[PDB]
Amino acid sequence: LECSWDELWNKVQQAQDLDHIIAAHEVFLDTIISRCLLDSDSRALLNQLRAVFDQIIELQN
Amino acid sequence: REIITLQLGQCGNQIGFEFWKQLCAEHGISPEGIVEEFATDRKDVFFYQADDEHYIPRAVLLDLEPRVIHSILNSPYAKLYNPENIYLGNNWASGFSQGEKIHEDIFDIIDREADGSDSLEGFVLCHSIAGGTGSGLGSYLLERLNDRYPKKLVQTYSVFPNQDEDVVVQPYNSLLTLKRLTQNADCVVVLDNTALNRIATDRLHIQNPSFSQINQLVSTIMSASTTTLRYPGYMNNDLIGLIASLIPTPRLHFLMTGYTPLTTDKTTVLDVMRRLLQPKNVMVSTNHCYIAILNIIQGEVDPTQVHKSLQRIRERKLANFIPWGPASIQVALSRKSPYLPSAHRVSGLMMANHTSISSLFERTCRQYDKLRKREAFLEQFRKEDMFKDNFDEMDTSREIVQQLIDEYHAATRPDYISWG
Amino acid sequence: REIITLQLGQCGNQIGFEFWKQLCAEHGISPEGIVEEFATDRKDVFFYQADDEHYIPRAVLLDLEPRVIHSILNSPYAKLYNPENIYLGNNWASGFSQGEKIHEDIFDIIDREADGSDSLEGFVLCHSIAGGTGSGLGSYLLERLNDRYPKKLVQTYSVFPNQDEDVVVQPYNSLLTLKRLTQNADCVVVLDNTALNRIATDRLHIQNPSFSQINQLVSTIMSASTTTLRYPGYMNNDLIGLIASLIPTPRLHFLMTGYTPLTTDKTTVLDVMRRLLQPKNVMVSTNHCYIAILNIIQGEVDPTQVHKSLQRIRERKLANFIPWGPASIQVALSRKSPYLPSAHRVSGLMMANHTSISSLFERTCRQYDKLRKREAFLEQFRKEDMFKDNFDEMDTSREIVQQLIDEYHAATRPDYISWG
Repeated sequence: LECSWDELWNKVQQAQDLDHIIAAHEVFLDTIISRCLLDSDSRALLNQLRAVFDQIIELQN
Repeated sequence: REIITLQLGQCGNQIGFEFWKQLCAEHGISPEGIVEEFATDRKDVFFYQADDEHYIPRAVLLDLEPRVIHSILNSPYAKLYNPENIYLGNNWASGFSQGEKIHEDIFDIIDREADGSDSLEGFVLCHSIAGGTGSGLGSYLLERLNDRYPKKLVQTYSVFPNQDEDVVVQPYNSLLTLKRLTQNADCVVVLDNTALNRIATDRLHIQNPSFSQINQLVSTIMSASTTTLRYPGYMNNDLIGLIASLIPTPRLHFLMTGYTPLTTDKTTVLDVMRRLLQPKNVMVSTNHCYIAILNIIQGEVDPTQVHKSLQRIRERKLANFIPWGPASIQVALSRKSPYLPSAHRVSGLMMANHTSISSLFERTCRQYDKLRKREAFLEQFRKEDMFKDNFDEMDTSREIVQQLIDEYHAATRPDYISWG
Repeated sequence: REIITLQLGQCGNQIGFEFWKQLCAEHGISPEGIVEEFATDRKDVFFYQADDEHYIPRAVLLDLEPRVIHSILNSPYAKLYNPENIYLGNNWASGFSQGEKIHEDIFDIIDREADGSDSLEGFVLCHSIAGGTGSGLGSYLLERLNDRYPKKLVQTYSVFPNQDEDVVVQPYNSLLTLKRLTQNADCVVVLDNTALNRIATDRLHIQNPSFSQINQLVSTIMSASTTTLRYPGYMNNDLIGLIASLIPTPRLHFLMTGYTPLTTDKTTVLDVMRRLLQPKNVMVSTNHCYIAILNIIQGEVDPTQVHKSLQRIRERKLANFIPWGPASIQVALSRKSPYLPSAHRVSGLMMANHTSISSLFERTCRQYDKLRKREAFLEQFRKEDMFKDNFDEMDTSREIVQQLIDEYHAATRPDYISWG
């Protein structure tokens, strides 16, 4: 959430068209979905990560 | 929750005075506490809000046999620090005994601020180890706060005195303070006077007046160590959240400091990290190893370069550590403030748990052991003898601090999974 | 890699003080170390950097029985040079013995700077031969550095004392210094008190205050000898790369100096080279020959003519040398700096390996031999006799320096391919 933010900020601050502002916001949002594990292909990895948080709350009890 | 700083003793009050002045200049605050006209920061934690924009810090300044507190009063910033919370020997026993008789009303001064604040996380002590009046009283107060606030935490910006070894009862005093601090302090950030003259070597023409001009050094370190709290960021938005990484085991809660541009008066993140790990930037004077390292960078740091720096540092391996703890070195970022000079606009600090500080503890334990065999300086005053006839609190402190030394070396061996 | 200058002894500290002041004025540095507002140079090597471009030199100032180091402290430039690395007899043995007891702390001063720098190439000693306190201590420190840093190199700007021959033990002291220097120094640049005094009588009427003014001459030579490093250029962008040509064989590592406009207070390269090869410019007092010559020119030098200048100077054959060495003279160029006067726009210097200096070594060996037969000044004090009861290190030095003399004359011979 910071490299992609810099990338967007450059591609907006240079751009002089709203049709490109739109398409830079789009790729920022899509790139955060992939750098996070929220994609439709990383579902197994996300489930494993949830299963490592399960043990944290277990330890809390 | 808001933090209250219990600055005590002459030296502790000097460094708390300078720290609050540093945060006055850094934040949008004038010497009378007024919001500055020229002025994005989280001032809630450190500065209480008055109605007419008097940002008065939650400083509790404790004076005993006052000399320098009168000088603190006759200052332009006296109106800045006005909670109106000042209430009137060189031995630890004398300080402890003097604290005991005033313990209720100073504790009411703590209670008032605790009530006045919306809420309370932490007590930050600008404590002086073997500080004559500062020590003893600080140990007693440290013992009182934990009992009265069992949930709450105490941090200690201990200025551990090393002056090449005048106070002749210094090892005894420091010994007792370390027992109280080891068992009754949630965190300690260790500072050293010889190391501070040694960190001052190359940076400013302060060779002879070092102790006078080490105040600025300590103030910069204290401000930078809290800057991530004082300025919002994605992570370490609370003192406890930061502290958890730095202290992995309760006994080993003493933290080494370091600052990349000692001459802060462009550098990439790769460069500042590699520089920081070198021992010159470090300010503290059998295998030995870190337990965990943390670093915060305040500046215009390029974001696709911090991860370059992290893995580049991994390849360099400038910091050697194989502890029991699994905590790896981590890159954190905070906001450089406006209105002040941004010279070397990138600029960083590190807080780490290092086993080397066990050596510094063992040096004062060596001095104490030698002095103890001689019994040259038992003090034998009537205060000292009456308060400790047995003189066995010295021995209890000796065994407790020896346990601490053995625990540090236990952290060094591969089997700290067993009892340390 | 950055160079650290180990200025020691009263005379050595005087010339290091003047050299660093000269590079303050030459570079964009003020007397407080601040980057000058009026201010393209490689200041990394010689001066430690802050991002505001404050530049403290990596000077190690060693004082013994301090008198002139207090005057060094009471100067405007005390803020300029602060690595805070000053740590407190006229005999070589007394200086050596005094150095031995404090060797660890001065060496920790060395270690701190070595750690502080990104990296370290060389130790440049402003050494004084037969300098009372300077000699002996410099020899001991020279012996320690090579062992501790075997890969690293040591240069010595030895001010060899010739004053027409007050100290009575000069040949003894100097003889010992040359043994240590011959086996434990990578490079030596030799200067002569009589030679510079004769130049002083030539250029000015100054006779009585020789030492004070000759400091300036020594400083000009020292700065000009490093200018090619201090400013970027095509070739000789590093000390070792420059040193290699100048010293062809390890034993013969003593270097001659010269400066075309001795009265530097337009001239073509042909003229400055021809002037340079003349002896009146040379600042040093059976067939004999150079081993190798090198010259560096800083000024408004037209580039097409420098080859033609070397060709002409070859026709002139002002410099006669048929050594075992195949090293031919080379015309090198450096950048004249701004902000200082450009009087004598083109100005040059030469460094050369010449067999004539064997004569100067043999003169002090002759004085030593006469004094040794007389035993008029054996010293044999409580310090001298106890440190050296056998007095056989003196003979070891005599045979080592005699090997050096024989090696010089063998280099003159056609058959230095064989052992010299």
